[PDB]
Amino acid sequence: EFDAIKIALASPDMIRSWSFGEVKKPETINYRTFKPERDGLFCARIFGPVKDYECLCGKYKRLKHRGVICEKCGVEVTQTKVRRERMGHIELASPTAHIWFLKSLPSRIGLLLDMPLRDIERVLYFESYVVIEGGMTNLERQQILTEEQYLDALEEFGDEFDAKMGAEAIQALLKSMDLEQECEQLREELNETNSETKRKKLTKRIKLLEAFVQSGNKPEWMILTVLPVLPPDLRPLVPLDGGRFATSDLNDLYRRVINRNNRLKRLLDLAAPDIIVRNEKRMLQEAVDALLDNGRRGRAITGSNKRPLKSLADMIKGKQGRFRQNLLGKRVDYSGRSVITVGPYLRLHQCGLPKKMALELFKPFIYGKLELRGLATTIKAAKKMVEREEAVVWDILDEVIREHPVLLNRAPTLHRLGIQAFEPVLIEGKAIQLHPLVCAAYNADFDGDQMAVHVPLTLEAQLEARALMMSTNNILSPANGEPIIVPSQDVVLGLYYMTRDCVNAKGEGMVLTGPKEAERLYRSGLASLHARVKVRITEYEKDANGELVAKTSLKDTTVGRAILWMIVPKGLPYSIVNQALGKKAISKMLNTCYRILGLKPTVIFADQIMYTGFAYAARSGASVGIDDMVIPEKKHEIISEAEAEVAEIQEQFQSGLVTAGERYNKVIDIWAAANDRVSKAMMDNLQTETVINRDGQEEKQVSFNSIYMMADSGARGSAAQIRQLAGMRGLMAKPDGSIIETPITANFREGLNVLQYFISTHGARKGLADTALKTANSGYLTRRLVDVAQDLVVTEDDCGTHEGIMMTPVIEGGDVKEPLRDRVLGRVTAEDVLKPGTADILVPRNTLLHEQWCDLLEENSVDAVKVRSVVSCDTDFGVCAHCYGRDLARGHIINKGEAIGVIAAQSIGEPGTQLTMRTFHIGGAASRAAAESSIQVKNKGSIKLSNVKSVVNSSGKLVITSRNTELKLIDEFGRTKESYKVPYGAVLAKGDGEQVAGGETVANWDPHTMPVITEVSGFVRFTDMIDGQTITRQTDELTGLSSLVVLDSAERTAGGKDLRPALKIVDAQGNDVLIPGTDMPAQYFLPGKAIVQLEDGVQISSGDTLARIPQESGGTKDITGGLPRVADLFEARRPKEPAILAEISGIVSFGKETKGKRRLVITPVDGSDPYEEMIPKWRQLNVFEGERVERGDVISDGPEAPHDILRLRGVHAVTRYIVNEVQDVYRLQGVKINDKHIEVIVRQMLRKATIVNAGSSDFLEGEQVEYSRVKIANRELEANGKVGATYSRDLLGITKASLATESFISAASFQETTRVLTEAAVAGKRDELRGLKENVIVGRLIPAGTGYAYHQDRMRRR
Amino acid sequence: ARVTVQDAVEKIGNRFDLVLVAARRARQMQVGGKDPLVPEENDKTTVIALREIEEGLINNQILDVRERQEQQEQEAAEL
Amino acid sequence: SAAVKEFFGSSQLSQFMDQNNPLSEITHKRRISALGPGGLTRERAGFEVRDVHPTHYGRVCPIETPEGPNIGLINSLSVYAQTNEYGFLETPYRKVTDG
Amino acid sequence: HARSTGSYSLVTQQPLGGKAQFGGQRFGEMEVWALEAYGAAYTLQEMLTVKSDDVNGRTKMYKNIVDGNHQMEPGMPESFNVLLKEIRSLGINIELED
RNA sequence: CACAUUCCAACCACACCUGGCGUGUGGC
DNA sequence: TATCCGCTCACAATGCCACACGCGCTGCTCGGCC
DNA sequence: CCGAGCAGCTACTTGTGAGCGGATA
Ligand SMILES: [Mg+2]
Ligand SMILES: [Zn+2]
Ligand SMILES: [Zn+2]
Repeated sequence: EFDAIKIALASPDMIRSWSFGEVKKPETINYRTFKPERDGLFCARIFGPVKDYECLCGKYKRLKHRGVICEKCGVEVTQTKVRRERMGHIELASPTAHIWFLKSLPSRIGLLLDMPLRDIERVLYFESYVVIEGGMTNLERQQILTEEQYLDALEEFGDEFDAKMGAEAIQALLKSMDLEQECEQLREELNETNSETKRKKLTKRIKLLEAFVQSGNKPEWMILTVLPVLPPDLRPLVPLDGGRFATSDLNDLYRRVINRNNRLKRLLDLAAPDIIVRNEKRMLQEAVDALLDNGRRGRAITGSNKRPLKSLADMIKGKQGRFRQNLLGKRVDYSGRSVITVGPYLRLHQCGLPKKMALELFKPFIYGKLELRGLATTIKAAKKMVEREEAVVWDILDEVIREHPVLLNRAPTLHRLGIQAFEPVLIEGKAIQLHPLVCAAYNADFDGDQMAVHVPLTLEAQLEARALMMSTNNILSPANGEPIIVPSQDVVLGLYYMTRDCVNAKGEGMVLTGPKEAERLYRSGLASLHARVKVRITEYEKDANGELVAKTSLKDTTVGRAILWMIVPKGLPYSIVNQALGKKAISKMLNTCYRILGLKPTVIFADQIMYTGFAYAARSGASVGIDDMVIPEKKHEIISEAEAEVAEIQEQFQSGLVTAGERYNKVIDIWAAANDRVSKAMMDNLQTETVINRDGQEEKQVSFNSIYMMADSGARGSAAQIRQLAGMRGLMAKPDGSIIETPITANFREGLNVLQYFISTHGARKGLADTALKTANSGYLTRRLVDVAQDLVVTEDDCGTHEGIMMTPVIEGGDVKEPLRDRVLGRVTAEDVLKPGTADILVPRNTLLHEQWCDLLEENSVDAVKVRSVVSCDTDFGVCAHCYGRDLARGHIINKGEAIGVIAAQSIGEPGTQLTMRTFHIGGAASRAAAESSIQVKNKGSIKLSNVKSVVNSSGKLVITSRNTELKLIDEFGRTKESYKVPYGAVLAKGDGEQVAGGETVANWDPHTMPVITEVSGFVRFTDMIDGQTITRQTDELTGLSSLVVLDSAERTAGGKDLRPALKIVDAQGNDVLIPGTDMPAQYFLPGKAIVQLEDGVQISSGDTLARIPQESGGTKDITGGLPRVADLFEARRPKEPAILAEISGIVSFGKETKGKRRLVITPVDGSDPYEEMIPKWRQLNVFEGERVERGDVISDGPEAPHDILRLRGVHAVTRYIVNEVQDVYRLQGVKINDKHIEVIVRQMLRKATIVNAGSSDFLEGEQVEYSRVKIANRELEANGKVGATYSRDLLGITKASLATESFISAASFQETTRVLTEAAVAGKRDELRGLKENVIVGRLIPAGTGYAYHQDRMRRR
Repeated sequence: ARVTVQDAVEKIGNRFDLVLVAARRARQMQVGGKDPLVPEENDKTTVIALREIEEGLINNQILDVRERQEQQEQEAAEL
Repeated sequence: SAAVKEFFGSSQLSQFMDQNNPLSEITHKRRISALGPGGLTRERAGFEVRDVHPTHYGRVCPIETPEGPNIGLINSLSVYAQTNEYGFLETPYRKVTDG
Repeated sequence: HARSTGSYSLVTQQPLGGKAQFGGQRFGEMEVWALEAYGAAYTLQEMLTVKSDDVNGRTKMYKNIVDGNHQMEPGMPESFNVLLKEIRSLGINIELED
C-alpha cells in the first residue's frame, strides 16, 4: 500500500495540527462517576467518544445522529476506536529543551552550537547566564557568565548587552544562527587547518550542518514549545477492585508536568520575583525532561513503591520496549503449549496431538465443517455441540486434521530446526507425542520439557509447512552436510545387539534360504539371534542408468544382519549391513542411502530402522547391573605401586634433593601414568572373560557385557565415562584451575571416600555453573549475530566476477586439522583449478563442486584452489547465487531468495550451547618456551623455505637471518603436509629441497637469547662502542671470560643516549665486509640489554650469536578459547598488547626518546616518512635500526589486531585469518561448522567504508560512507570520464554494524534506541525498509522466502 | 496423501515458486470453483494440488494459460 | 511498626514457605542466600562466589544448590553446622590426643 | 493449555497468554528468526498481524474461515500504530510515504 | 415548496477480562 | 598546540512457564462557571 | 465543597566504548 517511512523533527505547528485539543485540567476521571473529565487527561471532545456511537452528554446516541457533534460538549459521535489515534497537546509557557538532543553523548546541540555540554547544562538548570546579541559590547556573543560575572558587567552595558538564562536563550541562539554562512566558514577552516582531532571535530560539525540544511528540518524546533500527549485509552488506566484504579507512570508524569506548567503560569501572571520564576522554570524543565526520559538527568525520581519511574523512553528501549516485546515477537492466537512425550509408533512425517488440544485449536474449522453439513445451521448450535462434545463432532475433528499440518516449536530456538511441521494424529491424553528421531535435532530431552504448537490457518501456510518446514524436507542440517536424523541411543543399541555375532549359539553353521526364513526360524525360537550362518542374499545394484541389476549370492553372516536386511531398500549393497552397526556405522548407512536412493525412500527406511530397533531392543533385554561392571583384579597392585612411588618421591623431597615444584610435577605425571595404565587395564578386562566353547576348548570373543554394549556401540556411554565409572576417577581440579596432587583412587561402583567426593563435587560445580552462566552470553551473541545478519538475501543469480579466496587445507600444528575437500565442498570455483600437470583445465571455472568433483580433485593431488567467496561478490544490497555455493540442506545449488545471513547466524550461535566460558586452558598451562624450537617431523618429504633469507655457518648447519621464514614439507605427491614457523637464528641442520625422513629434528633455537648472528666471517671491533658511556663491565664468575653488558633506555643516562653500540664486521685491512649483491656497509646496531661475551679482533664465524639479548619469553599469552574468545573476535576489539605491523616498507630508526614514550621513524627508499608512531618502552623490538623489513611485518610480538591486518594486508587476508581462528576455536571443542556462514558474517561485518581522496565524487574525504553505495556511484562515474573515488574498507565490531546502516528502524530494533533515533531525526533520514526485520516491524511479506518473488513483482511496478 | 515433495522440487525450478503455484492451484480449487484433474482420495486441496503438480500437467505457465483462457471465455460470453 | 511489617511481609528474604513436604520446609529454613540488601545480585556475580571452597567442608553443603539463575549463591547449611556467637559457621570436631 | 480466540490487552490489541487467563503462547524473537531463515513469508505475515495484532484483520479472517474461505488480508499491525503514536507523542515526527 | 429521515408478537446491536511494571521463588 | 593518558558516564547481560503479592499519610493551601 | 499538588515525617560487575580534561613535548 505505502512506500518507505520518513522520520524528521516535529515542528510546533505540526504538533498543533496533530492536536485535537489542549489538556488543561490535570484530572483524569471522577470518583463517584466513571465518566471522563471536561478537558482533563481523559477527554471526550478532544480525543473521542468513550463509548461506541454514544456522546458524552447522552444527547446523540442513535445510529442516525452519528457524524455530528453535540451542542454542549461537542463530541463527534463515532466509534471509540478513533480514540486510538486522536492526540492533544499542552501549550508550554516557557519553551524547554529536549533531553534526548541534550544527552545523546555526543549531544546534537553540544556539537551544533560549538559549545561544551557542561555550559549548556549550566544554562539549562538556571545557574549561570549566557549572553546573546553581543554586537558593540566587549564580550563574545556566545560566551557564558555567572551571576557575579553578570552583575559586575551589567554596569558596563545595560542597553545592548543582554544575557538570558533559560532554554529560551538557546532557542534564540538557534533562531539567530545562519546555516550557509557557518557552513562556508567551517569548510574554509577545514581546508585551511591541518590537524587530526581538530579536523575530525570540524568534519563532524560540517556533516551535522549538511544534514541540517539538506533535510527539511529547522534547528529551533529542538526547543520544545508545545508538548504532544499520548491518546487516553493508550495510557494504562483501568478501574481496579474498589475506588482505586490501576494507573500508569506516564499518567503521573503528565500530571506533574501540567501542574508545574499551571503553577508557572500563575507565577508569571502575578509577576513573581526573578528568582521565583527562574526556580519555577527549572522545576518545569525537570518535570518535562523526566517525562521525556526519566533517570537520564541523573536523579531517577519515583512515583510509588520507591521504584524507578517508567518514562516514554523506557517504553521503547531494553528488552521490554515496543520493539522487543510488541513488535518483533508478539503473542499469537491458535497456539498451545504442552509437555512432550515419546511417540514410538508414529511415522517420521507425522506426530501426536491431544484430543482436547486439537479441539480447542481448530474451533473455526470445526464450526465451518459443521455449518457445511446439515448438522449446525448457525454458529451458536455448533458452539454448543462443541462444548457438549457429542459423538457427531469427533469425526469432524478427525476430518479437519486429515491433511492439515501444525508447527511444533521448542522453547529455546537455536536454528531452523527449532520449528518443524508435522501432521497431527489425535490421541487421548494431555501430552504431545513426539517422534524420537527429531527430538535429537530439537535438543529436547523427555525429563519434563514443554513445547508449543501453532496452526498454519491458511492454504498458502499449509502448503508451505508441507513443502518446506516439514520434517522430511529437513534431514540435512543447514550448518554441516551431516544428516540431522542420526539415530539415537536406543535404536543403535538394539541394532548393535542384533548384529554383534557370537561364536556359538542355537543354529550355528546351518543354512537359510532368505531373510524371511531367517526371521521365521528366529521368532520360532529354534535358533538364536546372533550366530554365524551361511544364508543366501538377493541384492540389487544401481547401474549407470536407472537400472537395478539383481544378484543372488551365498554370504556367511549373523542371523541379525540377515533379518535386518528385509528393511534396507534394494539399492544399498550388503557390505553396509555386514558390520557391527554402531552409531557411526548406521549414520554412514543412512548417508549412503540418502545419497544413492534420494529422499523419498530414505524417510521410510529410517522409520523402519527405528521400528525394528525399538522392537529388538525390547525383545533383547539390555540391562545394567552391579555384576555387569567389573573391577580389574590387578587394580589394587597398580594402586599400591603408585602409592609406593609417591612415597619415595616424598622421601626424596624430604631429603632436600628435589624442590616442591618438581616434586609436584613428578607426582602429577606418575598419577597420570597410573591412571592411564589402570584405564587400559579396565578396558582390556571388560573385553576379555567372554569364552564360549563351540565344539572346542576356548573361543574368546568380543565381550557381550551390557555396559560394554552400551559404550562401544557409541549409544550413550563413552570411554571417559566408563573409565570414571569402573576405573579410578583420576585427577581433579582446585578453584584456580590447577590439579590437586591427591587423586581419587576410588570408583563409583566401589565406595567413594568423603574427601574424595567433596573434591569431586567441588570440581563438578564449576562445570555445572559454567553452562548456566554461559547460556545468557550465548543468547546475546546469537541476537547480535542475527542483528548483523538478515540484511542480505540471494537477489542475483550471478555477479560476473573472478576474484575469490585461496582455500588450502590447514596443516598448522599437527599433520592436518582438516583437508581441502570439506573446505571446498558445496562451492563454485572462480578460476581454472590447475592440476599438478601443467596446463590442465580438468575443473572449469564457474562450476559447482559436487561429490565426484572433489573426489577427482583429491585423487589428482591438488594443494590449493581459488574458490569463489561472498566478500568478492559484487552484488549490491545482497549476494548472488553463483558466489555462495550449495544450500547445505538440499542436493543442489542454492536457490534465489533464501536469507543466508539468518541461517548463518543460527548455525554460528547453535554450538554456543556446547562451548565453554573459562577454563585453565590458557595455551601454556603446562609449559611453553622458545627452547621448544627443536622441530621434528612425522613423515618423509622435502624441505621448502618461504620468505627465503638465510646463510650457512662454518659448523655445517644453516642459520636463518629472518623471522617470517616458514618451513614446509612437500610429500611424494607434491602437496604440503607439515608447516612450521622458523624462529630467528634457528639451527637448520638441513637445506632447502633436501629429502629428509620422519622423526628427526631439523632446526632449533635458544629460549632466552635474541640472536644477532652474522652473515660472513671476519673481524669484530668495538665500533661505535665506548666503555663507561654505552656499556658496562659486569664480570662473570663461572665462565672465565667476562661479559660486556649494555644498558637499556631506562637506566642509561643522557650521556650515552646519542651513542648506540654497534658491531662492524671488518677484514684485516680495515674495510668492512660488503653484502654480496648490494652496496651497503655491513654493520649491526645493537639495542640495549645486549650481552657481548665475544672478545675484540677475534675471527667471527658466519652466523654466530654475538650479543645475547634476553627476551621476555616464559609466559602464557593464549587468551581462553571459549565463548569470550569468539565474542571478542567478532567484536573486533583490540587486545591488551596489539601486535603492531609495518605501515610502509624500508628501514626503521629511533628518534625523539621519551616523548611520553618511545618514538620510531620508518623511512623507505621509495617514499618519505609521513607516518610517526608511539611505542611503549616495555615492549621488545623484533626489528632493529639496521634491518630492512617489508610493510605489514610484526614489530611488537603479541596478539594481532584485525584493523591493522585489514588495512595493511587487504580484504582476503583478514577474512582468512578470521575464519581460521574461529574454526580452530570451534574445532577445539569438537563442533564442525562450514566456512560459508562465518564468511558471509564477516562480509556483512565490513559493510562500511571511508574515503581517502574525494576526486570527482560527491562524498567528502572525512565521511564514513556505505561500501555498496559508493561502489555504485564509482560505477556511474566509470561510465563517464571522471574518476570514481578512493574508497578504503574499514572493519568494525558487530555491534557497530547494526547501527551504521542506512535503515534506522533496523537499528532502533537493536540496542541503543535513543541515540539512533535522535541521529535519524536530526538528519531527516528515510529508510526504504529494504530488508527482513524492518518488513516484520511494519508487518508485511518478507523479501526472503516465498514472498521475495512478490517483492520483485512490486519492484516491476515502480 | 503426501509425505515428500522432492519430486516436485525436481519438476519445478525451486521451492518458492513451487509453493506459490501450489497455493494458486489450491485457491482455484477451493474457492475458485474448479474441478480437480486428478481423482482425490479424501484429501484436502493442498494434497491434490501437489499431486497434480507432480503429475506434470499443471505449473505456472499452464495456470497462466488457463487464466487467459477463462478470461477469453468471459469476453466471448459478454458478446 | 510499619518498618517491621514491611520487612516481615515484603522483602528479598521474607517469602512464604514451600509447604509441600517436611523436607522442603527443613531445607528452606536452613537456606543461606547471597541476595537481598548488603548482598550481591545474581546478575552481577562472578565465577568466584559460585565456586565452592575447601573451607566449605562441614560448614555448608556443596551439592545442594538450585540449578539455574542462582548456582552457588543459594546454599543450604550443613547437618551439624552451628552459628557462632560472633556470626560465623562452626563445625564440630572430636579432639585427637597422641594415641 | 491452548487458545483459539480470547481476550486482548488494552494497551495494544494483542492476544494474552498464560493458563490462568485464556491466552495463547508467545512467538519469540528466536522463533521469528527461525521462520525467516526458512521461507514461509505468508506464514510470518499472518502469524504477526493477522492472528495477533490486526484489529480488523483477525475478525475478517475468522469470518472467512467459518465461511469456508482460506484467504487472508494483510492489513496493518496495531502495535505498529501504537509505536507510531508513541514516537509522535515525543518531539520526533515519523510518517509513512505514498 | 423541497432536503433529510421515522422515536417501536419472539429476536438480531447493547460482549467480557488485568503480564501497568517490579520483586521473590521454583522448574526446563 | 598535538596527543596519549587518566577519570567519568552511557549501555549491555537469554528465553519460557507456574505461583504469590503490591500503589506515601495526613495535612495544608490554592484554585474552578449551576 | 471538591479536587488537586505538594511538604514533614545508593554503593562485589565487568567490560567496552565514547567523551572531557590535562599536562608535557
Ligand atoms: Mg530437559
Ligand atoms: Zn454528548
Ligand atoms: Zn557474486
